[PDB]
Amino acid sequence: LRIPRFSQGLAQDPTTRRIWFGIATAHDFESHDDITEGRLYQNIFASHFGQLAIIFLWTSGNLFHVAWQGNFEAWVQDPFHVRPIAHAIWDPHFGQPAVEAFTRGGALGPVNNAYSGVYQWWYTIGLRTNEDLYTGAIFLLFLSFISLLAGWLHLQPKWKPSVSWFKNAESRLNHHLSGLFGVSSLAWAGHLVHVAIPGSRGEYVRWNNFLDVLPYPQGLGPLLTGQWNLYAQNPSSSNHLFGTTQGAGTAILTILGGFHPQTQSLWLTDMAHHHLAIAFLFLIGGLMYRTNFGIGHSIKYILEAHIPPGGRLGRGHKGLYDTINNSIHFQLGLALASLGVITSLVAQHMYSLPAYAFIAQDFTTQAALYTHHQYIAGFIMTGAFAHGPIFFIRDYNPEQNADNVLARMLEHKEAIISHLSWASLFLGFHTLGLYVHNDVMLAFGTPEKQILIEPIFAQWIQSAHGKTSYGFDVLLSSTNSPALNAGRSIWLPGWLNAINENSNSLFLTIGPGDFLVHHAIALGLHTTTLILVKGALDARGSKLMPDKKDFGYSFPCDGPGRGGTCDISAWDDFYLAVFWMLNTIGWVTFYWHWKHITLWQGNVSQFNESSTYLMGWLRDYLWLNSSQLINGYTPLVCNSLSVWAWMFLFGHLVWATGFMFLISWRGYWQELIETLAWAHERTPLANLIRWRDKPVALSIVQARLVGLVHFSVGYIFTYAAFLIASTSGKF
Amino acid sequence: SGLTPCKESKQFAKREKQSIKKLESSLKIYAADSAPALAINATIEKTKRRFDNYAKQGLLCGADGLPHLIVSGDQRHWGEFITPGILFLYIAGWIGWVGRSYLIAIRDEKKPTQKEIIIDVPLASRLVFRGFSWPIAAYRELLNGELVAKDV
Amino acid sequence: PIGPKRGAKVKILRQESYWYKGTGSVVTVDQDPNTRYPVVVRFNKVNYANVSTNNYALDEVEE
Amino acid sequence: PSLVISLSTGLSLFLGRFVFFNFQRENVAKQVPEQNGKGTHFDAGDERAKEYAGLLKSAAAIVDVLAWGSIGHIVAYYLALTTS
Amino acid sequence: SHSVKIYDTCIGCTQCVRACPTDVLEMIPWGGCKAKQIASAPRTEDCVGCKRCESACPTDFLSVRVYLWHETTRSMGLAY
Amino acid sequence: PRPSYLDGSAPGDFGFDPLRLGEVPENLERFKESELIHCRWAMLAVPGILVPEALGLGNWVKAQEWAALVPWGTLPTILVIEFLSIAFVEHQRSMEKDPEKKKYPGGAFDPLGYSKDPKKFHEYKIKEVKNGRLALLAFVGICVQQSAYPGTGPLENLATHLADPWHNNIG
Amino acid sequence: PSLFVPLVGLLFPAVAMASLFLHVEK
Ligand code: CLA
Ligand code: CLA
Ligand code: CLA
Ligand code: CLA
Ligand code: CLA
Ligand SMILES: CC1=C[C@H](O)CC(C)(C)[C@@H]1/C=C/C(C)=C/C=C/C(C)=C/C=C/C=C(C)/C=C/C=C(C)/C=C/C1=C(C)C[C@H](O)CC1(C)C
Ligand SMILES: CC1=C(/C=C/C(C)=C/C=C/C(C)=C\C=C\C=C(C)\C=C\C=C(C)\C=C\C2=C(C)CCCC2(C)C)C(C)(C)CCC1
Ligand SMILES: CC1=C(C/C=C(\C)CCC[C@H](C)CCC[C@H](C)CCCC(C)C)C(=O)c2ccccc2C1=O
Repeated sequence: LRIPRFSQGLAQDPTTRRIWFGIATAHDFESHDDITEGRLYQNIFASHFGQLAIIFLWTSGNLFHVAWQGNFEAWVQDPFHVRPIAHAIWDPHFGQPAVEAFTRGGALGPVNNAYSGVYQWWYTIGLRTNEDLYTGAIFLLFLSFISLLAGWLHLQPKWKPSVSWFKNAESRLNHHLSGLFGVSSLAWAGHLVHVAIPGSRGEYVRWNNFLDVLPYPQGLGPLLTGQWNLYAQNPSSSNHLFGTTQGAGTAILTILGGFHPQTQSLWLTDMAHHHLAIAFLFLIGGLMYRTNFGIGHSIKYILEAHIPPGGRLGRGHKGLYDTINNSIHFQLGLALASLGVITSLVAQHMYSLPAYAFIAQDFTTQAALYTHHQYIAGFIMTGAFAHGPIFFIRDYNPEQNADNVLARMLEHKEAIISHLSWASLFLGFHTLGLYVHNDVMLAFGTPEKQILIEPIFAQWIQSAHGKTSYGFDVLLSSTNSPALNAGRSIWLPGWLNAINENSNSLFLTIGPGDFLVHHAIALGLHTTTLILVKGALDARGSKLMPDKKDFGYSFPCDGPGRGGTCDISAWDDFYLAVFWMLNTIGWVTFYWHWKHITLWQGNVSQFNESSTYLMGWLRDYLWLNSSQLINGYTPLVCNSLSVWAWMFLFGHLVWATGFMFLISWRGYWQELIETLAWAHERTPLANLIRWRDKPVALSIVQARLVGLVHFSVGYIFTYAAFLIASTSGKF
Repeated sequence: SGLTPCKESKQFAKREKQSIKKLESSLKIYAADSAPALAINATIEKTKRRFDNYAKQGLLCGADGLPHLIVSGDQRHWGEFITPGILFLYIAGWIGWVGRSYLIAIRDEKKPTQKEIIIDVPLASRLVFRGFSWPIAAYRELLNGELVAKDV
Repeated sequence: PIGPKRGAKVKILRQESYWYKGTGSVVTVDQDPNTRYPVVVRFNKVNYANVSTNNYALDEVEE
Repeated sequence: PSLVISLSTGLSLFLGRFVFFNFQRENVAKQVPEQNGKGTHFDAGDERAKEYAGLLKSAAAIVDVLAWGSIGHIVAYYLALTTS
Repeated sequence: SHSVKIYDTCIGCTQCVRACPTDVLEMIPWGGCKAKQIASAPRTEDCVGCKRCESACPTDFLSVRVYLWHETTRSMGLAY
Repeated sequence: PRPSYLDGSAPGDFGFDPLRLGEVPENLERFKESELIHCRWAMLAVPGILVPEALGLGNWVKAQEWAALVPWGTLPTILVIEFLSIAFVEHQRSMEKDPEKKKYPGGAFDPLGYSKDPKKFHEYKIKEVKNGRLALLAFVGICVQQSAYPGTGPLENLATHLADPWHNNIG
Repeated sequence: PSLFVPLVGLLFPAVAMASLFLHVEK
């Protein structure tokens, strides 16, 4: 009859509630009318092609604007002293001083300074001209199309796959490991040795000459013969100019380690070697499980056989195979969990080990990328912990999982939750305690009475890596051991050079200030996990509500009876954790940024002393770096940072607006609207017009969402405005 | 431990002098023999004393010129954490054991909640000192330090 | 006259009861076969609704 | 030298065929192959594959050949690469 | 509209009915308990879903359960 | 006291299984088989590491440094030989019919027929274990001692030299 | 060139919002 068509019960709502909820439930296929397992699987599979189409289109546009409105070529010729251009600006509201200030990077008009690091990435892989960027944009536009073509193709009956096909896991793993991971990594190693590395050295190897240009002097033979060391005889000289055939070796596969001294980035030869190396593990690994040829494993049976006799895990993992394969919420929560972990692994390894040329010197880009991925990694983790409860409520079969490791979690759930409470309470009581204590004496003017615990455990790890600072005498920095000498030159000499670099971010110096914050982050992790698992383990029910299983993942509440039951659903527990997640990542990004902007200014001394007490954070970090930001537009002038000053205030406004939906609740607003409904009816010249949807206050759950969205958007945008401007201003 | 002990520190030593000069700056406006005078001078001796003591007991002091505690377990610096830590757990357990011992004695007969809001039972018969030997609760553990109602 | 004494202590087996694995004293036990849940039980601790008693099914253990 | 390859590939084939053949097959029986539901193939119409598996030989399928040999080559390249 | 159910664990104390302001429930002759009555939910159409009935139930966990389902003007409690 | 399953009739059974590792029967038979083999390799070896040291060879450690730097006097050569062969034997021994030949293959492995005897075969067994457990212990002693990299024998010589040298240890 | 497109990027909301409005009230 009406929108939403997928929900008839929703479509018959006379109020404005239907339009809202029609949007918020469009992707929840399992709740749609007359849903079948068949319809469920190839809706996702088709929605999957839709997502790919967006990514390729989004990436196509990036290659387009940089080629059309970005200099790039000007950037290539002097990567150190030119600012990359994202795209042009066209805004009628712009005053002349605006068009003025934003004209940068040698552009004919006002543009935006790119902080995505696409310039360094594209330059490192071998893109040298705008023409190259266009061909990529066209190719991605074409890739974006065939994704839609495949999406449309499998929605057709003559090409649609069976659910069982989707549930054949043994073969999907075998291909994804061997093909999706292995081959793609192998193919990339080819681009590196054919284009990236030779493009780095100085030769332009492209489609019209790649067929006639050897990647290596010696033939393809040495690989096939067996002697592969010949691919490492002649590496690039330390004093090598990128994009210049100066001090350029011939080797296409090395393990030098450390950084290319001019670019401060990892060697391309190391990477061409890396991907080639990992491709194999993936390639062999993608041949573990059984398919149609008579050899291979059975995942189920391996899970079945893993039962420790004599307790204490019970039935082990029996029936666990079918619980996962029949539940795509388990799979997603399992996927987000793994993806979320390596998302941070990207953030941690990309600032410590820069992969692209001239990215380490672009301090605004480095800060942005780390902060970017940590918040991305943050939200992903809350999703892995969100599809968890949904699995328990919608897809969990208690009987089929009788006394296995999964079912043993629900029967001692009070143990996991209470100790998470203890660990959270422990960390909080002392981390906050040590902080406040330190502020007291500095107020009292006696900073020599502070509790400054030296992170001696972590410093012991640093010395174990090769850092000759401190007197620890541990592996890779000791007097006699099998570890360092296993270096056998190769990685160690180039890498040990890199670790004792006082300039790079590769293993910075840490102290008492680094101790307190790491505990704050540990507090943030534990508490967030406490909230999320408690929502998961009590998703099917508690003692306050034993039949929570019968109400679904998201419901408003259970009423004011039995003392009150506000925010008792597993959905709300997620919604509460999102707050704690933002706080945690907030502390992480604060800690990363401040320690770096003090390092970049050549003044780590200020961080080492001000980070030990909380007033230092608010003043020497928050207050101190805001001056240039908040003067983006002044009652006297107008700078290029005016965008960020405005967005800074914008973020504050969205943030505070969420507070309205989180503090004030529905019954007040509904009664207010009822008076407004009366008004409109009794007002002449306005009676002629009537609404087609009954005006009602937002729902209890909707408001918690809407408020959280405001809270999260303002949270991000405010810090984004500050992270960029404060860093861009000083550089 | 890139830190060099508070004795051979030039920063931590400099920090001592900086603090007492500021205090000395204040007594110049009050005229000795006056109240605010001693209070300032009494503060100065305490300043000198605490700086003097910290150098005695060890304490490594970073480049910032402030003492950093070492909790690795190093025998040279046990007094910085372990020995105070052992003292804490002692009192922490003692409190825990005395409190537990109370709620247990209350439960049989009476109205148990009556004793919780009002305790006109002081240490019961004599429950406090029972904490002097709390660690003997290890022997309570081998018997029934825990109830067998839920799990093991 | 049926399963549980008048003063006997009994362990709850409902799973949905506030006192799910707890113990409680029985008030009495009606003898009408029609009655689905007799075996009234007193408890020392109240639930989230301030009630101290509840009627249960015949299936429970004693002690 | 290519000889290293053959010797190792050679030994492997020997092992799979005689020395380790029984154990392999034994494990497979007690293991495969897919479950749902149960047995896969019922839906997902794919599905062996009997012919290539068919071997007029007193035992060893072709797959086995490909399977045993590959391991052999890897080892050979492993050693050949390694000396250099 | 909203979905309400009654369970045999009821004891017929009739408090769920007296609590309801829209008259969704009523008492029914039954042989399951000493009261020999039981709650009934005939008029779910007039149910607003406020769970006043649940806060009057003395049974260990509710004998009457309200499951908020599809929304209607009556359930939305609108007077306009 | 004595665990329920450890009767005493078993060869070398003195009642020791504090973690109740062999409580499950079919794996207790598995461990009993695993024991002798660990025992058999070890007994063969200790003499292996002592006599050469006695003749003079810088201990078993230096004995092995040669590969690191006729017939087949090459690590590659020896490795394949050690490999393919130790594979032929073994994963043939598996038989898993009558506890690895009752764990005592006999037959051709008893060319001199000590298996034929009734009670001697059993007393022969208990002797074989005890000696074996003795080796296993020795090997560990040798390993822990050698972990300082001098000599299994020379160690004896050093202590023998003086009872004064002291281990201390952590201790 | 680029002064023709951001407005059709604003004609489009006018068109989209109008069409969607008709779709949701139907
Ligand atoms: C692989 C990634 C992935 C996939 C495929 C899914 C898929 C699904 N999720 Mg999940 N989720 C994920 C990740 C994912 N999620 C992550 C990472 C989190 C952590 C936050 C969550 C948290 C989450 C919750 C809490 C819920 C789901 C739910 C669902 C289901 C229905 C969602 C829906 O249609 O409502 C519609 C979605 C919208 C209408 C989105 C619009 C609102 C957001 C705020 C817009 C983005 C913010 C804002 C607009 C930005 C504008 C700012 C501007 C100023 C620039 C669907 C199966 C729901 C469910 O399972 O039903 C029971 C559910 O309640 N997810
Ligand atoms: C009220 C004042 C105002 C207004 C109306 C604008 C308007 C605009 N600005 Mg300006 N700006 C302002 C103040 C303002 N700005 C101030 C004070 C500063 C600091 C001095 C700037 C600095 C600035 C810069 C640097 C740039 C702009 C740009 C733009 C243009 C955006 C391009 C576009 O439309 O693409 C599309 C529009 C969007 C993508 C917005 C989508 C976000 C929505 C809310 C979320 C998604 C909605 C969702 C899909 C729901 C669907 C519903 C929908 C289909 C109806 C637009 C004309 C950019 C430009 O010139 O374009 C080339 C540009 O780069 N502005
Ligand atoms: C060679 C065979 C093969 C290949 C190449 C693929 C490939 C793919 N499949 Mg298919 N599949 C196969 C066989 C194969 N499949 C078989 C035999 C079956 C069952 C009989 C299936 C059933 C199946 C289903 C049901 C689905 C897929 C899907 C997908 C897509 C996954 C989504 C994605 O793009 O991210 C790919 C990820 C990578 C390429 C990298 C791996 C992730 C790492 C961790 C990222 C980090 C890499 C690096 C460090 C970072 C570089 C960043 C830098 C470049 C900027 C991908 C294109 C999904 C889909 O439809 O697409 C949206 C999906 O729904 N497959
Ligand atoms: C900063 C966040 C914030 C904002 C903006 C508001 C705003 C408002 N509140 Mg609220 N409130 C808040 C936080 C906030 N509150 C918090 C944290 C609480 C907890 C106590 C409350 C509790 C509360 C109560 C109890 C009430 C309000 C009420 C009101 C309204 C008063 C009427 C009014 O001024 O309309 C004008 C709107 C503004 C001034 C907002 C800014 C308008 C912008 C600048 C102009 C429009 C922009 C543009 C055209 C949008 C188009 C862009 C396009 C892309 C969409 C107003 C909407 C009252 C109400 O209902 O009205 C009487 C009321 O009863 N608030
Ligand atoms: C076969 C058993 C055996 C024998 C005969 C020896 C003999 C010796 N050991 Mg060794 N040891 C052994 C096992 C053995 N150990 C094991 C299993 C370990 C691991 C804990 C060690 C760890 C060890 C260290 C660190 C040192 C020795 C040293 C020595 C030498 C004299 C000093 C000494 O023993 O200190 C005392 C060591 C122990 C008491 C370890 C316990 C070993 C058991 C109790 C002895 C065997 C038990 C058995 C009942 C012995 C009866 C005699 C009979 C077997 C011949 C002496 C050659 C010292 C040395 O290097 O001198 C130059 C040296 O400092 N041993
Ligand atoms: C079975 C049979 C049957 C058939 O038919 C016939 C015939 C052939 C007769 C048979 C038999 C055979 C045999 C007998 C074998 C054996 C071997 C052995 C026993 C060895 C020893 C074995 C044993 C042993 C070695 C023991 C030993 C001892 C030891 C080590 C100790 C040592 C030491 C010393 C000095 C000192 C140093 O510082 C250290 C140590 C190290 C501590
Ligand atoms: C040494 C040291 C360290 C370390 C530590 C550690 C790492 C440890 C640990 C630990 C642990 C891991 C522990 C555990 C546990 C457990 C459990 C299981 C528990 C329990 C308990 C109880 C039962 C108690 C009770 C009671 C009492 C007795 C008292 C009072 C209270 C109550 C009453 C509560 C560091 C180096 C840091 C520092 C220096 C020193
Ligand atoms: C203000 C407020 C309302 C009233 C809110 C209403 C009536 C929402 C209507 C918003 C109007 C229509 C303007 C919103 C415009 C948005 C930008 C929507 C954009 C359109 C799409 C992106 C969805 C509640 O109903 C409520 C309920 C529970 C707790 C707190 C509150 C609460 O704080």
